[PDB]
Amino acid sequence: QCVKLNDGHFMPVLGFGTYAPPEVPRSKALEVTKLAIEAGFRHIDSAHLYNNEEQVGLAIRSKIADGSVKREDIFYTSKLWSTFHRPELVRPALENSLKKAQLDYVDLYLIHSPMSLKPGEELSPTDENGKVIFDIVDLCTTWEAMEKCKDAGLAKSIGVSNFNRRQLEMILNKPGLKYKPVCNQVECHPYFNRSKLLDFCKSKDIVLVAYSALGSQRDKRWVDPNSPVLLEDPVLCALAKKHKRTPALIALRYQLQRGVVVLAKSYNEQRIRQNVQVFEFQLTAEDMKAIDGLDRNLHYFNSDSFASHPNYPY
Ligand SMILES: NC(=O)c1ccc[n+]([C@@H]2O[C@H](COP(=O)([O-])OP(=O)(O)OC[C@H]3O[C@@H](n4cnc5c(N)ncnc54)[C@H](OP(=O)(O)O)[C@@H]3O)[C@@H](O)[C@H]2O)c1
Ligand SMILES: COc1cccc(NC(=O)c2ccccc2OCc2c(C)noc2C)c1
Repeated sequence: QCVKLNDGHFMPVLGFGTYAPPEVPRSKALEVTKLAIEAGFRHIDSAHLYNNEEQVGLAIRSKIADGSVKREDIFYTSKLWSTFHRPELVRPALENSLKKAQLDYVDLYLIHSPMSLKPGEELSPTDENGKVIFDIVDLCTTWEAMEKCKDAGLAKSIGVSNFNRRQLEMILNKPGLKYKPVCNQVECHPYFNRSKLLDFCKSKDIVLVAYSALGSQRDKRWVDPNSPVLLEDPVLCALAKKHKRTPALIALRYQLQRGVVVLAKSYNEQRIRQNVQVFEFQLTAEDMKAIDGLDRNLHYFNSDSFASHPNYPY
């Protein structure tokens, strides 16, 4: 069950989110990625930021060795972190990711964020006052380096993440653009449904990939605890009983029926296996409008620190 991208490649519409907080041991990412493939996941979403690409790569490698899957069956995504936006840093960053995951190519390589940060191996460079150090980079030059990564065959497709309409247009209107972004991976859920950005992306044949589709991990570092818990929403819960499903399954099915590729993170075997049941049932057009009405313009990631960044997408 895939969507054809604007470069001709195919992307499975349900993806496994691999991020876990640093308090979760790295061995779990290896275990649960195997479980995800066992359950039927084929789209696997990782990033240099996540400090798990070696474990995710080991799991893919293990499921190829036991004959469960072939490399051609797995859609693996990595992401260029914001400290490597400068063009000369892009290809070595991808090559590092490939070496850690022990893969010859990624199916998808993304610009993780438009907010460039100070170049270096430090993921969160902070000044003497503990403030994240920004960098200024022409993201069109970053994209040019991404296009060369596709030409070199190190990435089958290239796309962006956390871009707004204006930043997307910056790429689409770039003189001599060779490859359009195949996708824009953004926070998207019934409380933040991105209908405006989704309509724009559809008009440009760019796939919207939804993260925090299940309402985020509510990490204490970025999520206000008083924010609403998505999966406790009464409309989601009432729809779950109607269909004899779970609120999470409603949230995932919501995205599939509106043309959105949806990610789902779980480090729990039974919830991993439950999430692939999204293909078993179907919401009515009335159910969809009911979920459409839940929009709160609530993004679970906030930071007034990044609000000052020139490229802050919100
Ligand atoms: N490009 C970006 O900037 C960006 C940002 C954030 C995330 N992402 C990616 O998107 C992926 C998912 O987003 P997310 O990290 O915010 O997590 P999420 O998909 O919104 O899931 C949130 C929580 O829901 C739980 N869950 C999973 N299945 C469930 C089910 N059937 N019933 C009840 N609860 C369930 C999970 O807890 P359990 O683990 O206990 O099951 C999970 O922690 C991430 O892993 C990451 O790959 C990308
Ligand atoms: C070095 O640390 C940085 C620097 C910048 C941004 C972040 N972002 C986050 O911590 C984060 C945490 C949880 C969910 C989503 C998150 O960010 C999504 C996002 C948006 C929107 N724009 O860029 C990104 C990335 C972390």
